[PDB]
Amino acid sequence: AGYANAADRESGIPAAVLDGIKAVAKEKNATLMFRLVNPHSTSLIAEGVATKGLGVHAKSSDWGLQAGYIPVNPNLSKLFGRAPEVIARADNDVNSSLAHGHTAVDLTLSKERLDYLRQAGLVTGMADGVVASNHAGYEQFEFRVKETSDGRYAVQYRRKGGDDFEAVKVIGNAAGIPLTADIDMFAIMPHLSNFRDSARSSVTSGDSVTDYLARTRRALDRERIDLLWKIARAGARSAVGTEARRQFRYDGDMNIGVITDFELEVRNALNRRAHAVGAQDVVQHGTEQNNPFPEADEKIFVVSATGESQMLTRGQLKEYIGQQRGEGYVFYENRAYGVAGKSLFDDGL
Amino acid sequence: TDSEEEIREAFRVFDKDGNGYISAAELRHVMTNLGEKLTDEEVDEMIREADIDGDGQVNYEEFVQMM
Ligand SMILES: [Ca+2]
Ligand SMILES: [Ca+2]
Ligand SMILES: [Mg+2]
Ligand SMILES: [Mg+2]
Repeated sequence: AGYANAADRESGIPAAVLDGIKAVAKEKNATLMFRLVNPHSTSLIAEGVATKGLGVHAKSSDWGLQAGYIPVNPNLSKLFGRAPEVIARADNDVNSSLAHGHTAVDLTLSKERLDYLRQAGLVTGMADGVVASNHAGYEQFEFRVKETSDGRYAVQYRRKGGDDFEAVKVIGNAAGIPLTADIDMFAIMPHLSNFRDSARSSVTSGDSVTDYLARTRRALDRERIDLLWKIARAGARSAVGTEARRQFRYDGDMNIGVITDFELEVRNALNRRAHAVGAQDVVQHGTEQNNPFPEADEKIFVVSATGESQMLTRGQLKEYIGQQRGEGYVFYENRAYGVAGKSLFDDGL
Repeated sequence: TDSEEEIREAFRVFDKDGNGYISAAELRHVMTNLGEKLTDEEVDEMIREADIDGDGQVNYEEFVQMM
């Protein structure tokens, strides 16, 4: 349907992509919550830029032509005049990802990004090439660019008057496709009815209880009440992915973090609709509910299992989950919210 | 044997509302959602089978101990 409200527009998620998110949220009957996507990544994700996984840890750049990418020179990243203790730590991150599948590509923006870039205020003042910007960074490096019979613009630069430019380097795909932010999912609230089969497969061999008994035990039903509680436990246990959250999952050679069977499914249903509207994968790992380094952000974008979109403050998040749990949606929290008094539970704990 | 924090997550699945107790309506919903349509009669029977203390509901201890 396209951006349908303000929430959709502030989420930083490309429309086409968000259209699938909503469609899948309803296909699987699961409420999907995401952390905000920085706005300088939205355009990239939409035209086909690849998204980054957990193996990559080189802070991105928020200024210059390079905004939206993960620059190889950390001085180009969101770390421009910091400390040599820091600029060194960033060298490492760069290093890590460069030995492991990640390439160092030559930054070349697209005609359109050039638009977005100039339209957003990140860059000016170019004869077409010699651009300008009041971002501290420009008082240390000189930027420029040149077209090609490719339409794209190649990013060059030098440290301030000791010439010779080079081709700006960013971290990219093993397939060469440069990396931009990935849509970090905050949590997935699946309707309990999504686990009926899981329970059965584990307890009745895929059979409804009534069919199981009639097949294995001839004609107060003590054994039947026992069997019921059994798929009842199995359903919840699959619903919250107890078993599966004990290990790590892997997409090929990429660690997708801690993730339940159902969340993985969603990830695939989602990355799917992304490919269909012209993008690459956008969800590279499990949800924030299983992130050992939980982050605090006042706003979170939510997509009901009904397609309704809204922005939620932590407080409205609590009441939200509560209402959703009354409708039979399952939710479990990151395991450290408790100790740091940040739990979304008004129960025993 | 799942850990204790593991058993509480699964427990919240049953405990739809605030309080840390499993009601008969909470169970009747859980069963229906998981593919079993049961009578109020059979519903009270699953509760009864787990209700060690006889208070009509399944608390935390009786859920974990059901095993
Ligand atoms: Ca209750
Ligand atoms: Ca009791
Ligand atoms: Mg991520
Ligand atoms: Mg992701």
